[PDB]
Amino acid sequence: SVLFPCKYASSGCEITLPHTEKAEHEELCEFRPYSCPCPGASCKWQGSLDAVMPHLMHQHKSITTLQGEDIVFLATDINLPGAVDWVMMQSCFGFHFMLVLEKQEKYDGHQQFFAIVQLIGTRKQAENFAYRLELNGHRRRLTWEATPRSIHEGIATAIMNSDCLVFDTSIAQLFAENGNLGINVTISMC
Amino acid sequence: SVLFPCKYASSGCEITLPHTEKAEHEELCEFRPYSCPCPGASCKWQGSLDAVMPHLMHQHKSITTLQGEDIVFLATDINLPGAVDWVMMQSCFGFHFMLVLEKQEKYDGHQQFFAIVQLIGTRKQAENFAYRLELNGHRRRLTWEATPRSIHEGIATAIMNSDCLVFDTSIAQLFAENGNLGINVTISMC
Ligand SMILES: [Zn+2]
Ligand SMILES: [Zn+2]
Ligand SMILES: [Zn+2]
Ligand SMILES: [Zn+2]
Ligand SMILES: [Zn+2]
Ligand SMILES: [Zn+2]
Repeated sequence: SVLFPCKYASSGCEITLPHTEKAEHEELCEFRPYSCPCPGASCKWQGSLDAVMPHLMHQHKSITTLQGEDIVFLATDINLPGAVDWVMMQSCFGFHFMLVLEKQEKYDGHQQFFAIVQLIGTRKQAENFAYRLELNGHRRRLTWEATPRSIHEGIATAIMNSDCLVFDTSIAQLFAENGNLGINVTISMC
Repeated sequence: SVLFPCKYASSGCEITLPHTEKAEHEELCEFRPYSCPCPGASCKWQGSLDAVMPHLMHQHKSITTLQGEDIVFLATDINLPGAVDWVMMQSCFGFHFMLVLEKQEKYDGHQQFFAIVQLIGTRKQAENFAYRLELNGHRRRLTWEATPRSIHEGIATAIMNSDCLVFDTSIAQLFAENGNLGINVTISMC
């Protein structure tokens, strides 16, 4: 009956729990310092939820932004050497959703593409939405529907487990035109 | 004049025309002998369009036949070290559509899956349909929609170019249950 751990009370975590449920509570605690949602270990920034957007606008380059729950993101030069990440912020339902398209080079001889959507918010908040990604081509269509992850959790684990849209260089050429790739992104509430 | 003969003219094409252009007509000839539409290169059977189905029933008992334009194919034992092909025949709209799921590692160590549907008929008849493949899971869906290939063309090219549904062991892990994988297959007339 002794409540004591939780290393986040300082950040406003007015909660006290037993030592048996410490390790688990912390990983998914609400008051755990959010990391920079941008792909890449380049930005070491850390801070609170409400500090995220400001961090992205002021201390990061100009990211493309689109209004609406149904839009089309154009990832240009998907073949360009050096290209590895495409980021776009989607504003709808009073929230901001980050779309990330990552191109990873694999040792076994191929280049994979990972597209996923992250909500600039909490896990319980993310659970209320659903996103759909579409690659539309001539008489062809590749679609991925799933629940957006919260930036708290990150995109890394999901990408590691292929829990997102996964395609590759060859699939990307099938849908691309003039070296550019259009990705339909649709977000909806449950 | 001196008209170049079609090698398949014996079957039923009195359409004898010069080499130059018309020689390319053979590739799209309505009377070319059809090879066995089964995955791989093992079976050397040859024959007319009207003989394909009886051949599959006679030589390939491992085919799972099903009725309807909206079915669910259950590919059992996807993780097994010996699984490589899963074939299912779908009968609808007066035709037969062959679903093939191939497990192959183009890249070393990386097991990938290729799912595609081919019509037992001419490519022109194929042009009149469209198919949809779905991997349905808990709060997630992977869908592929495209035009079915004609058995005359084959599968080899689509798979090499990734013009079909492409996933791997990891992605399968998100959908499979009890070692089995359910694939929704819907066929519709254009
Ligand atoms: Zn806490
Ligand atoms: Zn940052
Ligand atoms: Zn086009
Ligand atoms: Zn001919
Ligand atoms: Zn055969
Ligand atoms: Zn690989």
